[PDB]
Amino acid sequence: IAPSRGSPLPVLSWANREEVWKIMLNKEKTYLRDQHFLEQHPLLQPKMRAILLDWLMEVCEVYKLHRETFYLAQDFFDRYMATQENVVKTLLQLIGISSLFIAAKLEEIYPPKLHQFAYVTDGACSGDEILTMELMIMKALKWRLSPLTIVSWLNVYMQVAYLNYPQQIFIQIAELLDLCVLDVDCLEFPYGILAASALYHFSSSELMQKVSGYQWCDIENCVKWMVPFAMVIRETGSSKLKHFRGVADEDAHNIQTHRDSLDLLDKARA
Amino acid sequence: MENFQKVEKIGEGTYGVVYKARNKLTGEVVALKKIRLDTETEGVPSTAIREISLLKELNHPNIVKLLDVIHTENKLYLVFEFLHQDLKKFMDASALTGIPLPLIKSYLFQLLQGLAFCHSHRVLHRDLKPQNLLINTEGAIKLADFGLARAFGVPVRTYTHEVVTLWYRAPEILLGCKYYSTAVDIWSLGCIFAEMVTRRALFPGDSEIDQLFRIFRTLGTPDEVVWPGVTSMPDYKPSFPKWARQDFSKVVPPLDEDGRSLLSQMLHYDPNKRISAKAALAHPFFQDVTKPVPHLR
Ligand SMILES: C[C@@H](OCC1CCCCC1)[C@H](NC(=O)[C@@H]1CN(C(=O)c2cncs2)CC12CN(C(=O)[C@H]1CC1(C)C)C2)C(=O)N1CCOCC1
Repeated sequence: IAPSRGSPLPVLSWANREEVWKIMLNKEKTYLRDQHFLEQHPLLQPKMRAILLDWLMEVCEVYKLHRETFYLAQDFFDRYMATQENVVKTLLQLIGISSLFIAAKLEEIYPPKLHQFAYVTDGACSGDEILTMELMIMKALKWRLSPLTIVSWLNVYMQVAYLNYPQQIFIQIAELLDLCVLDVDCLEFPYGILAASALYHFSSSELMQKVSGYQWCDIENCVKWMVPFAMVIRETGSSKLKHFRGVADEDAHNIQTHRDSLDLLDKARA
Repeated sequence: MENFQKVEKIGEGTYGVVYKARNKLTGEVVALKKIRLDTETEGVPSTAIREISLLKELNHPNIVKLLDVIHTENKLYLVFEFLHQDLKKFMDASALTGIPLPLIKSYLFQLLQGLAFCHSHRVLHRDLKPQNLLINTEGAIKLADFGLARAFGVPVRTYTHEVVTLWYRAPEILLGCKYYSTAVDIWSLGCIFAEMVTRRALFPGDSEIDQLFRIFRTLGTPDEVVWPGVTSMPDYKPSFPKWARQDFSKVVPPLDEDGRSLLSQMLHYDPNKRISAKAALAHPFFQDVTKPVPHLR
Protein backbone atom coordinates (compact mmCIF):
# COMPACT_ATOMS: atom_id res chain seq x y z
CA ILE A 1 0.00 0.00 0.00
CA ALA A 2 2.84 2.43 -0.87
CA PRO A 3 1.91 4.55 -3.90
CA SER A 4 5.42 6.13 -3.93
CA ARG A 5 7.23 2.75 -4.19
CA GLY A 6 9.18 2.05 -7.38
CA SER A 7 10.30 -1.27 -8.78
CA PRO A 8 14.00 -1.98 -8.25
CA LEU A 9 14.10 -5.44 -9.89
CA PRO A 10 16.54 -5.81 -12.80
CA VAL A 11 15.49 -7.32 -16.15
CA LEU A 12 14.92 -11.08 -15.67
CA SER A 13 15.28 -13.80 -18.35
CA TRP A 14 13.07 -16.32 -16.44
CA ALA A 15 10.00 -14.10 -15.96
CA ASN A 16 8.27 -10.75 -16.36
CA ARG A 17 9.86 -8.40 -13.77
CA GLU A 18 6.57 -6.49 -13.52
CA GLU A 19 4.59 -9.61 -12.58
CA VAL A 20 7.34 -10.85 -10.25
CA TRP A 21 7.36 -7.53 -8.39
CA LYS A 22 3.57 -7.37 -8.30
CA ILE A 23 3.29 -10.80 -6.62
CA MET A 24 5.90 -9.68 -4.04
CA LEU A 25 3.91 -6.49 -3.37
CA ASN A 26 0.62 -8.38 -3.05
CA LYS A 27 2.03 -10.59 -0.27
CA GLU A 28 2.01 -7.65 2.14
CA LYS A 29 -1.70 -7.39 1.39
CA THR A 30 -2.44 -10.99 2.37
CA TYR A 31 -0.13 -11.40 5.37
CA LEU A 32 -1.14 -8.93 8.09
CA ARG A 33 0.64 -7.71 11.20
CA ASP A 34 -0.79 -6.32 14.45
CA GLN A 35 1.71 -4.60 16.76
CA HIS A 36 -0.99 -4.56 19.45
CA PHE A 37 -1.96 -8.23 19.33
CA LEU A 38 -0.67 -8.76 22.87
CA GLU A 39 -3.60 -6.56 24.03
CA GLN A 40 -5.78 -9.61 23.30
CA HIS A 41 -3.70 -11.55 25.87
CA PRO A 42 -3.80 -9.35 29.02
CA LEU A 43 -1.70 -11.79 31.04
CA LEU A 44 1.17 -11.49 28.56
CA GLN A 45 3.84 -8.80 28.43
CA PRO A 46 6.02 -7.83 25.40
CA LYS A 47 9.24 -9.00 27.08
CA MET A 48 7.82 -12.53 26.99
CA ARG A 49 7.74 -12.47 23.19
CA ALA A 50 11.31 -11.16 23.03
CA ILE A 51 12.48 -13.95 25.36
CA LEU A 52 10.62 -16.57 23.36
CA LEU A 53 11.96 -15.30 20.01
CA ASP A 54 15.53 -15.06 21.31
CA TRP A 55 15.33 -18.67 22.52
CA LEU A 56 14.01 -19.90 19.16
CA MET A 57 16.94 -18.08 17.53
CA GLU A 58 19.33 -20.02 19.74
CA VAL A 59 17.54 -23.25 18.84
CA CYS A 60 18.00 -22.39 15.17
CA GLU A 61 21.75 -21.90 15.55
CA VAL A 62 22.25 -25.17 17.45
CA TYR A 63 20.61 -27.11 14.61
CA LYS A 64 22.05 -24.71 12.01
CA LEU A 65 18.62 -23.86 10.69
CA HIS A 66 18.16 -21.23 8.04
CA ARG A 67 17.34 -17.61 8.80
CA GLU A 68 14.18 -18.00 6.75
CA THR A 69 13.07 -20.81 9.07
CA PHE A 70 13.42 -18.56 12.09
CA TYR A 71 11.53 -15.68 10.42
CA LEU A 72 8.81 -18.09 9.22
CA ALA A 73 8.40 -19.16 12.87
CA GLN A 74 8.26 -15.52 14.03
CA ASP A 75 5.66 -14.60 11.45
CA PHE A 76 3.64 -17.76 12.19
CA PHE A 77 3.69 -17.00 15.94
CA ASP A 78 2.72 -13.31 15.63
CA ARG A 79 -0.04 -14.01 13.10
CA TYR A 80 -1.37 -16.92 15.18
CA MET A 81 -1.50 -14.94 18.43
CA ALA A 82 -3.36 -12.18 16.60
CA THR A 83 -6.11 -14.75 15.96
CA GLN A 84 -6.21 -15.99 19.58
CA GLU A 85 -7.20 -14.57 22.95
CA ASN A 86 -6.27 -14.92 26.63
CA VAL A 87 -3.15 -17.02 26.20
CA VAL A 88 -0.89 -17.42 29.22
CA LYS A 89 2.91 -17.55 29.64
CA THR A 90 3.05 -21.31 30.24
CA LEU A 91 1.81 -22.06 26.69
CA LEU A 92 4.20 -19.82 24.70
CA GLN A 93 7.06 -22.34 24.56
CA LEU A 94 4.77 -24.87 22.87
CA ILE A 95 3.32 -22.32 20.50
CA GLY A 96 6.79 -21.12 19.58
CA ILE A 97 8.42 -24.54 19.16
CA SER A 98 5.50 -25.77 17.05
CA SER A 99 5.80 -22.66 14.90
CA LEU A 100 9.47 -23.53 14.35
CA PHE A 101 8.55 -27.16 13.60
CA ILE A 102 6.14 -26.07 10.86
CA ALA A 103 8.70 -23.60 9.53
CA ALA A 104 11.55 -26.15 9.48
CA LYS A 105 9.38 -28.67 7.67
CA LEU A 106 8.54 -26.08 5.00
CA GLU A 107 12.07 -24.62 4.50
CA GLU A 108 14.75 -27.18 5.41
CA ILE A 109 15.61 -30.02 3.08
CA TYR A 110 16.37 -32.37 5.98
CA PRO A 111 14.55 -30.81 8.96
CA PRO A 112 15.34 -31.99 12.49
CA LYS A 113 13.06 -34.75 13.64
CA LEU A 114 10.11 -34.06 15.94
CA HIS A 115 11.87 -35.77 18.84
CA GLN A 116 14.65 -33.18 18.54
CA PHE A 117 12.10 -30.36 18.81
CA ALA A 118 10.72 -31.96 21.96
CA TYR A 119 14.26 -32.59 23.24
CA VAL A 120 15.25 -28.90 23.20
CA THR A 121 12.22 -28.07 25.33
CA ASP A 122 13.87 -30.09 28.16
CA GLY A 123 10.80 -32.05 29.28
CA ALA A 124 8.45 -29.08 28.87
CA CYS A 125 6.85 -30.12 25.57
CA SER A 126 6.11 -33.60 24.34
CA GLY A 127 5.93 -34.68 20.71
CA ASP A 128 2.17 -35.32 20.82
CA GLU A 129 1.57 -31.77 22.03
CA ILE A 130 3.65 -30.31 19.22
CA LEU A 131 1.72 -32.42 16.74
CA THR A 132 -1.53 -31.06 18.25
CA MET A 133 -0.34 -27.44 18.26
CA GLU A 134 1.03 -27.51 14.69
CA LEU A 135 -2.45 -28.37 13.42
CA MET A 136 -4.00 -25.66 15.58
CA ILE A 137 -1.64 -23.01 14.20
CA MET A 138 -1.96 -24.12 10.58
CA LYS A 139 -5.78 -24.21 10.67
CA ALA A 140 -5.99 -20.85 12.43
CA LEU A 141 -3.71 -19.37 9.79
CA LYS A 142 -6.04 -20.87 7.15
CA TRP A 143 -2.97 -22.73 5.82
CA ARG A 144 -1.46 -19.42 4.55
CA LEU A 145 2.15 -20.26 5.36
CA SER A 146 4.01 -18.49 2.51
CA PRO A 147 4.67 -14.91 3.59
CA LEU A 148 7.64 -12.78 2.50
CA THR A 149 9.53 -12.64 5.76
CA ILE A 150 11.67 -9.80 6.97
CA VAL A 151 14.83 -11.70 6.07
CA SER A 152 13.53 -12.82 2.68
CA TRP A 153 13.13 -9.11 1.85
CA LEU A 154 16.81 -8.62 2.76
CA ASN A 155 17.75 -11.33 0.21
CA VAL A 156 15.63 -9.58 -2.47
CA TYR A 157 17.40 -6.23 -1.75
CA MET A 158 20.92 -7.69 -1.58
CA GLN A 159 20.25 -9.71 -4.77
CA VAL A 160 19.24 -6.47 -6.62
CA ALA A 161 22.54 -4.92 -5.44
CA TYR A 162 24.66 -7.94 -6.53
CA LEU A 163 22.96 -8.14 -9.96
CA ASN A 164 23.76 -4.42 -10.57
CA TYR A 165 32.00 -8.94 0.84
CA PRO A 166 28.19 -9.07 0.27
CA GLN A 167 27.81 -12.09 2.66
CA GLN A 168 29.32 -10.22 5.66
CA ILE A 169 27.16 -7.13 5.00
CA PHE A 170 24.09 -9.44 4.87
CA ILE A 171 24.75 -11.06 8.27
CA GLN A 172 25.48 -7.64 9.77
CA ILE A 173 22.20 -6.21 8.56
CA ALA A 174 20.51 -9.47 9.54
CA GLU A 175 21.91 -9.06 13.08
CA LEU A 176 20.25 -5.67 13.37
CA LEU A 177 16.92 -7.05 12.13
CA ASP A 178 17.31 -9.95 14.59
CA LEU A 179 17.48 -7.39 17.38
CA CYS A 180 14.56 -5.26 16.15
CA VAL A 181 12.22 -8.24 15.69
CA LEU A 182 12.41 -8.95 19.45
CA ASP A 183 10.41 -5.74 20.04
CA VAL A 184 6.74 -6.20 19.20
CA ASP A 185 6.60 -2.55 18.14
CA CYS A 186 8.48 -3.47 15.00
CA LEU A 187 5.20 -4.87 13.65
CA GLU A 188 4.00 -1.31 13.11
CA PHE A 189 6.12 -1.41 9.90
CA PRO A 190 5.71 -3.63 6.88
CA TYR A 191 8.33 -6.36 6.77
CA GLY A 192 9.70 -4.76 3.60
CA ILE A 193 10.11 -1.41 5.34
CA LEU A 194 11.91 -2.98 8.29
CA ALA A 195 14.38 -4.67 5.98
CA ALA A 196 14.95 -1.48 3.97
CA SER A 197 15.51 0.57 7.13
CA ALA A 198 18.06 -1.87 8.55
CA LEU A 199 19.89 -1.85 5.21
CA TYR A 200 19.81 1.97 5.23
CA HIS A 201 21.56 2.01 8.61
CA PHE A 202 24.45 0.04 7.07
CA SER A 203 24.44 1.99 3.78
CA SER A 204 22.77 5.11 2.31
CA SER A 205 19.36 6.43 1.25
CA GLU A 206 20.58 6.12 -2.30
CA LEU A 207 21.39 2.41 -2.09
CA MET A 208 18.23 1.77 -0.06
CA GLN A 209 16.01 3.34 -2.73
CA LYS A 210 17.88 1.62 -5.53
CA VAL A 211 17.53 -1.89 -4.05
CA SER A 212 14.11 -1.52 -2.38
CA GLY A 213 12.25 1.05 -4.46
CA TYR A 214 11.09 2.92 -1.37
CA GLN A 215 11.58 6.67 -1.19
CA TRP A 216 13.09 8.18 2.00
CA CYS A 217 9.62 9.44 3.09
CA ASP A 218 8.28 5.84 3.28
CA ILE A 219 11.09 4.60 5.64
CA GLU A 220 11.83 7.76 7.75
CA ASN A 221 9.46 6.76 10.59
CA CYS A 222 10.79 3.22 10.70
CA VAL A 223 14.34 4.60 10.47
CA LYS A 224 13.66 6.86 13.49
CA TRP A 225 12.22 3.98 15.49
CA MET A 226 15.16 1.73 14.59
CA VAL A 227 17.70 4.37 15.63
CA PRO A 228 18.32 3.08 19.20
CA PHE A 229 18.75 -0.47 17.89
CA ALA A 230 21.13 0.44 15.09
CA MET A 231 23.12 2.38 17.61
CA VAL A 232 23.58 -0.38 20.20
CA ILE A 233 24.74 -2.66 17.31
CA ARG A 234 27.16 -0.11 15.82
CA GLU A 235 28.58 0.57 19.34
CA THR A 236 29.60 -3.09 19.85
CA GLY A 237 31.00 -3.74 16.32
CA SER A 238 29.05 -6.06 14.06
CA SER A 239 29.49 -9.82 14.11
CA LYS A 240 31.59 -11.67 11.54
CA LEU A 241 30.41 -14.23 8.97
CA LYS A 242 30.85 -17.66 10.52
CA HIS A 243 31.54 -21.10 9.06
CA PHE A 244 29.27 -24.07 9.62
CA ARG A 245 30.24 -27.71 9.25
CA GLY A 246 28.09 -29.35 6.62
CA VAL A 247 27.03 -25.99 5.18
CA ALA A 248 28.53 -24.77 1.93
CA ASP A 249 30.44 -21.48 2.20
CA GLU A 250 28.15 -19.97 -0.50
CA ASP A 251 25.07 -20.42 1.79
CA ALA A 252 26.70 -19.63 5.17
CA HIS A 253 25.10 -16.13 5.28
CA ASN A 254 21.63 -17.77 5.31
CA ILE A 255 22.30 -19.77 8.52
CA GLN A 256 20.68 -18.38 11.65
CA THR A 257 23.10 -17.30 14.38
CA HIS A 258 22.55 -16.18 17.97
CA ARG A 259 24.13 -13.65 20.34
CA ASP A 260 23.01 -12.25 23.72
CA SER A 261 20.65 -9.71 22.21
CA LEU A 262 18.33 -9.39 25.23
CA ASP A 263 20.82 -7.12 26.98
CA LEU A 264 21.17 -5.10 23.76
CA LEU A 265 17.35 -4.76 23.57
CA ASP A 266 17.27 -3.26 27.08
CA LYS A 267 19.98 -0.68 26.25
CA ALA A 268 18.17 0.25 23.04
CA ARG A 269 14.77 0.74 24.77
CA ALA A 270 16.42 2.70 27.63
CA MET B 1 -16.22 -35.32 5.54
CA GLU B 2 -19.71 -36.79 5.92
CA ASN B 3 -21.08 -35.11 2.79
CA PHE B 4 -18.61 -36.88 0.49
CA GLN B 5 -19.24 -40.32 -1.02
CA LYS B 6 -16.12 -42.19 -2.13
CA VAL B 7 -16.65 -43.46 -5.68
CA GLU B 8 -13.34 -44.94 -6.84
CA LYS B 9 -9.65 -45.18 -5.88
CA ILE B 10 -7.60 -43.24 -8.43
CA GLY B 11 -4.16 -43.15 -6.86
CA GLU B 12 -1.81 -43.80 -4.00
CA GLY B 13 1.33 -42.01 -2.83
CA THR B 14 3.79 -42.17 0.03
CA TYR B 15 1.55 -39.95 2.14
CA GLY B 16 -1.93 -41.13 1.17
CA VAL B 17 -4.53 -42.63 -1.12
CA VAL B 18 -6.42 -40.55 -3.67
CA TYR B 19 -10.13 -41.11 -4.27
CA LYS B 20 -12.69 -39.83 -6.72
CA ALA B 21 -15.57 -38.67 -4.55
CA ARG B 22 -19.00 -37.14 -5.09
CA ASN B 23 -20.74 -34.48 -3.06
CA LYS B 24 -24.04 -36.14 -2.17
CA LEU B 25 -26.03 -32.90 -1.97
CA THR B 26 -24.50 -30.95 -4.87
CA GLY B 27 -23.33 -33.76 -7.14
CA GLU B 28 -19.94 -32.12 -7.69
CA VAL B 29 -16.98 -34.46 -8.11
CA VAL B 30 -13.66 -33.95 -6.33
CA ALA B 31 -10.32 -35.71 -5.87
CA LEU B 32 -9.71 -36.54 -2.20
CA LYS B 33 -6.25 -37.16 -0.84
CA LYS B 34 -6.48 -38.89 2.54
CA ILE B 35 -3.53 -38.56 4.93
CA ARG B 36 -3.76 -40.93 7.91
CA LEU B 37 -2.20 -38.86 10.65
CA ASP B 38 -2.01 -41.91 12.93
CA THR B 39 0.80 -43.42 10.84
CA GLU B 40 2.71 -40.13 10.46
CA THR B 41 5.68 -39.91 12.80
CA GLU B 42 6.43 -36.27 11.91
CA GLY B 43 2.93 -34.84 11.95
CA VAL B 44 1.53 -33.39 8.76
CA PRO B 45 4.09 -34.45 6.10
CA SER B 46 6.39 -31.63 5.10
CA THR B 47 5.50 -32.21 1.48
CA ALA B 48 1.78 -31.87 2.26
CA ILE B 49 2.23 -28.60 4.19
CA ARG B 50 4.32 -27.10 1.39
CA GLU B 51 1.86 -28.14 -1.32
CA ILE B 52 -1.19 -26.84 0.55
CA SER B 53 0.44 -23.47 1.14
CA LEU B 54 1.72 -23.15 -2.43
CA LEU B 55 -1.63 -24.02 -3.98
CA LYS B 56 -3.39 -21.43 -1.83
CA GLU B 57 -1.05 -18.81 -3.27
CA LEU B 58 -1.10 -20.13 -6.85
CA ASN B 59 -4.55 -19.49 -8.24
CA HIS B 60 -4.55 -19.75 -12.01
CA PRO B 61 -6.84 -21.41 -14.59
CA ASN B 62 -4.02 -23.75 -15.67
CA ILE B 63 -3.09 -24.87 -12.16
CA VAL B 64 -5.12 -27.54 -10.39
CA LYS B 65 -7.25 -26.01 -7.67
CA LEU B 66 -7.09 -27.02 -4.02
CA LEU B 67 -10.72 -26.63 -2.93
CA ASP B 68 -10.40 -27.36 0.79
CA VAL B 69 -8.39 -28.96 3.62
CA ILE B 70 -10.48 -30.92 6.13
CA HIS B 71 -9.11 -32.22 9.45
CA THR B 72 -11.38 -34.99 10.69
CA GLU B 73 -10.37 -37.28 13.52
CA ASN B 74 -6.82 -38.52 12.92
CA LYS B 75 -7.17 -37.81 9.16
CA LEU B 76 -6.26 -34.86 6.93
CA TYR B 77 -8.19 -34.65 3.67
CA LEU B 78 -6.94 -32.59 0.74
CA VAL B 79 -9.90 -31.79 -1.52
CA PHE B 80 -8.86 -31.07 -5.09
CA GLU B 81 -10.94 -30.28 -8.14
CA PHE B 82 -11.49 -33.39 -10.30
CA LEU B 83 -10.26 -33.74 -13.90
CA HIS B 84 -11.15 -36.97 -15.75
CA GLN B 85 -7.75 -37.80 -17.24
CA ASP B 86 -4.04 -37.15 -17.08
CA LEU B 87 -2.08 -36.35 -20.24
CA LYS B 88 -0.38 -39.74 -20.23
CA LYS B 89 -3.65 -41.66 -20.55
CA PHE B 90 -4.88 -39.20 -23.17
CA MET B 91 -1.75 -39.60 -25.31
CA ASP B 92 -1.91 -43.39 -24.99
CA ALA B 93 -5.57 -43.36 -25.99
CA SER B 94 -4.57 -41.22 -29.00
CA ALA B 95 -1.53 -43.27 -30.09
CA LEU B 96 -3.32 -44.78 -33.08
CA THR B 97 -5.15 -41.69 -34.38
CA GLY B 98 -2.75 -39.04 -33.10
CA ILE B 99 -3.61 -35.80 -31.36
CA PRO B 100 -4.84 -33.01 -33.68
CA LEU B 101 -2.08 -30.39 -34.02
CA PRO B 102 -4.48 -27.57 -32.98
CA LEU B 103 -5.15 -29.39 -29.71
CA ILE B 104 -1.41 -29.95 -29.23
CA LYS B 105 -0.78 -26.25 -29.74
CA SER B 106 -3.60 -25.27 -27.38
CA TYR B 107 -2.42 -27.68 -24.68
CA LEU B 108 1.21 -26.51 -24.84
CA PHE B 109 0.14 -22.86 -24.80
CA GLN B 110 -1.90 -23.49 -21.65
CA LEU B 111 0.94 -25.45 -20.03
CA LEU B 112 3.28 -22.52 -20.70
CA GLN B 113 0.79 -20.06 -19.20
CA GLY B 114 0.53 -22.02 -15.98
CA LEU B 115 4.28 -22.50 -15.90
CA ALA B 116 4.97 -18.81 -16.54
CA PHE B 117 2.70 -18.05 -13.61
CA CYS B 118 4.67 -20.49 -11.40
CA HIS B 119 7.95 -18.95 -12.46
CA SER B 120 6.53 -15.47 -11.83
CA HIS B 121 5.87 -16.68 -8.25
CA ARG B 122 9.54 -17.79 -8.09
CA VAL B 123 8.52 -21.50 -7.86
CA LEU B 124 10.11 -24.42 -9.78
CA HIS B 125 7.76 -27.39 -10.36
CA ARG B 126 10.53 -29.93 -11.06
CA ASP B 127 8.12 -32.81 -11.78
CA LEU B 128 6.35 -31.93 -15.00
CA LYS B 129 5.62 -35.34 -16.55
CA PRO B 130 2.45 -36.33 -18.46
CA GLN B 131 1.08 -38.07 -15.36
CA ASN B 132 1.09 -34.74 -13.51
CA LEU B 133 -0.75 -32.81 -16.25
CA LEU B 134 -4.56 -33.05 -15.99
CA ILE B 135 -7.16 -32.48 -18.72
CA ASN B 136 -10.91 -31.97 -18.61
CA THR B 137 -13.55 -32.52 -21.30
CA GLU B 138 -13.65 -28.83 -22.21
CA GLY B 139 -10.20 -28.60 -23.82
CA ALA B 140 -8.35 -27.31 -20.74
CA ILE B 141 -5.10 -28.67 -19.22
CA LYS B 142 -3.65 -27.84 -15.80
CA LEU B 143 -0.43 -28.37 -13.88
CA ALA B 144 -0.75 -30.67 -10.88
CA ASP B 145 1.26 -32.57 -8.24
CA PHE B 146 3.29 -29.76 -6.70
CA GLY B 147 4.84 -32.16 -4.17
CA LEU B 148 8.35 -31.59 -5.54
CA ALA B 149 7.94 -27.83 -6.15
CA ARG B 150 10.41 -25.45 -4.46
CA ALA B 151 10.69 -21.66 -4.29
CA PHE B 152 13.89 -20.06 -5.60
CA GLY B 153 14.21 -16.80 -3.63
CA VAL B 154 17.55 -18.47 -2.92
CA PRO B 155 19.21 -21.14 -5.17
CA VAL B 156 17.55 -24.63 -5.15
CA ARG B 157 20.28 -27.30 -4.81
CA THR B 158 20.45 -30.80 -6.35
CA TYR B 159 20.47 -33.73 -3.86
CA THR B 160 21.87 -37.23 -4.70
CA HIS B 161 19.19 -39.01 -2.61
CA GLU B 162 16.12 -37.18 -4.04
CA VAL B 163 13.76 -39.19 -6.32
CA VAL B 164 12.97 -37.02 -9.44
CA THR B 165 11.91 -38.00 -13.03
CA LEU B 166 14.48 -39.46 -15.48
CA TRP B 167 12.76 -39.35 -18.90
CA TYR B 168 11.96 -35.68 -18.30
CA ARG B 169 15.21 -34.74 -16.50
CA ALA B 170 17.27 -31.94 -18.00
CA PRO B 171 20.86 -32.63 -19.12
CA GLU B 172 22.41 -30.10 -16.73
CA ILE B 173 20.94 -32.10 -13.83
CA LEU B 174 22.29 -35.33 -15.29
CA LEU B 175 25.73 -33.73 -15.73
CA GLY B 176 25.89 -32.83 -12.00
CA CYS B 177 24.89 -29.15 -11.85
CA LYS B 178 24.78 -27.94 -8.23
CA TYR B 179 21.47 -26.12 -8.63
CA TYR B 180 18.10 -26.40 -10.39
CA SER B 181 16.67 -23.54 -12.50
CA THR B 182 13.40 -22.60 -14.28
CA ALA B 183 15.02 -24.18 -17.37
CA VAL B 184 14.49 -27.67 -16.03
CA ASP B 185 10.72 -27.08 -16.23
CA ILE B 186 11.00 -25.78 -19.81
CA TRP B 187 13.06 -28.88 -20.73
CA SER B 188 10.31 -31.14 -19.33
CA LEU B 189 7.68 -29.31 -21.33
CA GLY B 190 9.83 -29.68 -24.44
CA CYS B 191 9.99 -33.44 -23.99
CA ILE B 192 6.22 -33.46 -23.51
CA PHE B 193 5.63 -31.31 -26.61
CA ALA B 194 7.61 -33.79 -28.70
CA GLU B 195 5.83 -36.75 -27.06
CA MET B 196 2.43 -35.26 -27.94
CA VAL B 197 3.54 -34.98 -31.60
CA THR B 198 5.15 -38.42 -31.99
CA ARG B 199 3.20 -40.38 -29.33
CA ARG B 200 6.44 -41.88 -28.02
CA ALA B 201 8.60 -40.66 -25.13
CA LEU B 202 11.39 -38.52 -26.57
CA PHE B 203 14.13 -39.77 -24.22
CA PRO B 204 13.11 -43.00 -22.47
CA GLY B 205 16.35 -43.80 -20.65
CA ASP B 206 16.78 -46.64 -18.17
CA SER B 207 19.78 -45.28 -16.23
CA GLU B 208 21.31 -41.85 -15.75
CA ILE B 209 24.03 -42.53 -18.32
CA ASP B 210 21.54 -44.14 -20.73
CA GLN B 211 19.30 -41.05 -20.44
CA LEU B 212 22.24 -38.80 -21.17
CA PHE B 213 23.44 -40.72 -24.25
CA ARG B 214 19.88 -40.80 -25.59
CA ILE B 215 19.78 -37.02 -25.39
CA PHE B 216 23.21 -36.82 -27.06
CA ARG B 217 22.13 -39.13 -29.91
CA THR B 218 19.21 -36.81 -30.67
CA LEU B 219 20.57 -33.30 -29.98
CA GLY B 220 24.25 -34.12 -30.53
CA THR B 221 27.08 -34.39 -28.04
CA PRO B 222 27.43 -30.89 -26.51
CA ASP B 223 30.71 -28.97 -26.53
CA GLU B 224 31.95 -25.62 -25.19
CA VAL B 225 30.51 -23.85 -28.25
CA VAL B 226 26.87 -24.84 -27.78
CA TRP B 227 27.03 -24.98 -23.97
CA PRO B 228 29.85 -23.00 -22.31
CA GLY B 229 31.13 -24.86 -19.26
CA VAL B 230 29.98 -28.41 -20.21
CA THR B 231 33.56 -29.70 -20.15
CA SER B 232 33.91 -28.45 -16.54
CA MET B 233 30.81 -30.16 -15.16
CA PRO B 234 31.17 -32.86 -12.46
CA ASP B 235 29.79 -35.82 -14.38
CA TYR B 236 31.15 -34.78 -17.79
CA LYS B 237 33.64 -37.19 -19.38
CA PRO B 238 35.88 -36.42 -22.38
CA SER B 239 35.18 -40.11 -23.22
CA PHE B 240 31.61 -39.25 -24.17
CA PRO B 241 30.88 -40.53 -27.69
CA LYS B 242 30.46 -37.88 -30.36
CA TRP B 243 27.00 -38.04 -31.95
CA ALA B 244 25.62 -35.60 -34.49
CA ARG B 245 22.49 -33.61 -33.86
CA GLN B 246 19.67 -35.23 -35.77
CA ASP B 247 17.52 -33.20 -38.15
CA PHE B 248 14.28 -32.17 -36.51
CA SER B 249 12.40 -33.02 -39.74
CA LYS B 250 12.89 -36.65 -38.70
CA VAL B 251 12.67 -36.17 -34.91
CA VAL B 252 9.21 -34.51 -35.14
CA PRO B 253 7.96 -34.92 -38.75
CA PRO B 254 4.36 -33.69 -38.19
CA LEU B 255 5.61 -30.38 -36.82
CA ASP B 256 5.98 -27.32 -39.01
CA GLU B 257 8.95 -24.97 -39.07
CA ASP B 258 7.47 -22.77 -36.33
CA GLY B 259 6.82 -25.75 -34.08
CA ARG B 260 10.27 -27.12 -34.74
CA SER B 261 11.70 -23.69 -33.88
CA LEU B 262 9.99 -23.63 -30.48
CA LEU B 263 10.98 -27.19 -29.60
CA SER B 264 14.66 -26.54 -30.40
CA GLN B 265 14.67 -23.48 -28.15
CA MET B 266 12.91 -25.40 -25.38
CA LEU B 267 15.57 -28.16 -25.75
CA HIS B 268 18.65 -25.90 -25.87
CA TYR B 269 21.53 -27.45 -23.95
CA ASP B 270 22.53 -24.23 -22.19
CA PRO B 271 20.22 -23.63 -19.19
CA ASN B 272 21.22 -19.99 -19.49
CA LYS B 273 19.95 -19.70 -23.06
CA ARG B 274 17.02 -22.15 -22.99
CA ILE B 275 13.84 -20.23 -23.76
CA SER B 276 11.82 -18.88 -20.84
CA ALA B 277 8.15 -19.72 -20.37
CA LYS B 278 7.07 -16.12 -21.00
CA ALA B 279 9.26 -15.98 -24.08
CA ALA B 280 7.82 -19.25 -25.41
CA LEU B 281 4.34 -17.71 -25.23
CA ALA B 282 5.61 -14.98 -27.59
CA HIS B 283 6.99 -17.47 -30.12
CA PRO B 284 5.43 -17.34 -33.62
CA PHE B 285 4.14 -20.87 -33.10
CA PHE B 286 1.34 -19.29 -31.03
CA GLN B 287 0.51 -16.29 -33.29
CA ASP B 288 -2.87 -17.76 -34.19
CA VAL B 289 -3.84 -18.45 -30.57
CA THR B 290 -2.76 -15.08 -29.12
CA LYS B 291 -2.15 -11.41 -30.00
CA PRO B 292 0.05 -9.09 -27.88
CA VAL B 293 -1.20 -6.10 -25.94
CA PRO B 294 0.04 -2.51 -26.29
CA HIS B 295 3.14 -1.99 -24.16
CA LEU B 296 3.50 1.07 -21.97
CA ARG B 297 6.89 2.93 -22.06
C1 LIG C 1 21.89 -13.29 -6.89
C2 LIG C 1 22.58 -14.15 -5.85
O1 LIG C 1 22.38 -13.55 -4.58
C3 LIG C 1 23.57 -12.86 -4.23
C4 LIG C 1 23.77 -12.99 -2.74
C5 LIG C 1 22.52 -12.55 -1.97
C6 LIG C 1 22.71 -12.49 -0.45
C7 LIG C 1 24.02 -11.89 0.08
C8 LIG C 1 25.26 -12.21 -0.76
C9 LIG C 1 25.04 -12.26 -2.27
C10 LIG C 1 22.03 -15.59 -5.80
N1 LIG C 1 20.58 -15.72 -6.01
C11 LIG C 1 19.81 -15.85 -7.15
O2 LIG C 1 20.24 -15.83 -8.28
C12 LIG C 1 18.36 -16.02 -6.82
C13 LIG C 1 18.06 -17.49 -7.00
N2 LIG C 1 17.52 -17.62 -8.34
C14 LIG C 1 17.36 -18.87 -8.91
O3 LIG C 1 17.67 -19.86 -8.27
C15 LIG C 1 16.81 -19.05 -10.22
C16 LIG C 1 16.25 -20.22 -10.70
N3 LIG C 1 15.76 -20.22 -11.98
C17 LIG C 1 15.94 -19.04 -12.50
S1 LIG C 1 16.70 -17.89 -11.49
C18 LIG C 1 17.21 -16.33 -8.93
C19 LIG C 1 17.29 -15.39 -7.73
C20 LIG C 1 15.89 -15.13 -7.14
N4 LIG C 1 15.99 -13.83 -7.76
C21 LIG C 1 15.09 -12.82 -7.92
O4 LIG C 1 13.95 -12.88 -7.52
C22 LIG C 1 15.61 -11.62 -8.60
C23 LIG C 1 14.80 -10.40 -8.88
C24 LIG C 1 15.90 -10.34 -7.85
C25 LIG C 1 17.06 -9.46 -8.15
C26 LIG C 1 15.49 -10.32 -6.42
C27 LIG C 1 17.36 -13.89 -8.17
C28 LIG C 1 22.36 -16.20 -4.46
O5 LIG C 1 21.51 -16.21 -3.58
N5 LIG C 1 23.60 -16.75 -4.24
C29 LIG C 1 24.01 -17.37 -2.97
C30 LIG C 1 24.71 -18.70 -3.20
O6 LIG C 1 25.60 -18.73 -4.33
C31 LIG C 1 25.89 -17.48 -4.98
C32 LIG C 1 24.61 -16.74 -5.32
